[PDB]
Amino acid sequence: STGSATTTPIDSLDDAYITPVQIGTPAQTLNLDFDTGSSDLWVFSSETTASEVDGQTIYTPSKSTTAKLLSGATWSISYGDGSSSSGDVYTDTVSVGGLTVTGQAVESAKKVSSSFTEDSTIDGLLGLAFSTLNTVSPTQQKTFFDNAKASLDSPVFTADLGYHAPGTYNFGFIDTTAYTGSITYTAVSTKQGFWEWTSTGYAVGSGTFKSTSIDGIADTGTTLLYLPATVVSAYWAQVSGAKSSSSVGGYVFPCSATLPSFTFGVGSARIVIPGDYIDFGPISTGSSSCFGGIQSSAGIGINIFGDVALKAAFVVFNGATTPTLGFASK
Repeated sequence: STGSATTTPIDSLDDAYITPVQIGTPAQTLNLDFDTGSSDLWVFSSETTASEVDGQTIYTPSKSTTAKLLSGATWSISYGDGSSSSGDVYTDTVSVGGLTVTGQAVESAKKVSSSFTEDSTIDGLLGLAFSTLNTVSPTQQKTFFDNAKASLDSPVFTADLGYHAPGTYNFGFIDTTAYTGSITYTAVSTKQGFWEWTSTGYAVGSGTFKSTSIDGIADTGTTLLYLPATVVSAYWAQVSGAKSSSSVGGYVFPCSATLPSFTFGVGSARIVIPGDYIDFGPISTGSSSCFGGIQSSAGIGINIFGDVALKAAFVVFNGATTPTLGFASK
């Protein structure tokens, strides 16, 4: 089997991408944030505290003839941005882009943190990291991909995120028309539960490539590119007037600037992030200070190849017995 679904930016900045997901019978379609940095499929629901729902579409398990309470199971998750959610668990039929999994754990939120409530466009998350990170207790549950894998034509999914435009998540096949050149594959460590890999270096604009190992994670659920402070300083030094602002929370730059590209290495291959992808717009409405899309990871503990990086590439998440990642230009 295969599946293919379009993923759509939630706003004009590509802050996140939503993909329609069918849950239950008859189908209830929710728009979920596919997140290769986490491993829970959780949704706003009829159980979510009413004051914490503000415009999201909810899953109502009592209206699904295939829903079953997973007795005794609870979940609770905290994300790297400080947001969180928790609740109970149903199993139900879940379909993405024509690919159907029966008995998928659907984690129904009883509580969500304010950042979720305040984002009416995201109805939940669909985790695509390794199932070892799933938070369901006392019986850990498998991700959608883990449940689907054995049925897929090939045990892979691909992320093809658009810049200010829709893109595609495919399951079970590699669309050879969706990228240019060849796909360069690179080793993955699953020891932290992430799609963790090592970039071979970077360049700023037309500058020389610096060969240096940068360990990080491929994370579709993170907006920006978070890299070591040395790398980030080297990038922003090429933008007149750019500076790190403690009050804003990162590097800002004059909105009048033209940003240089940023290149990262994948083995001997190179992925070029155009400068425009690094512009996240005014820090507040009407400001002439703009927020940068490359930020320091120093306070995180891990480097994160988020959407800024991934949307410059066609990315293969190869879930074979020994997982690997592939990157191609497009």
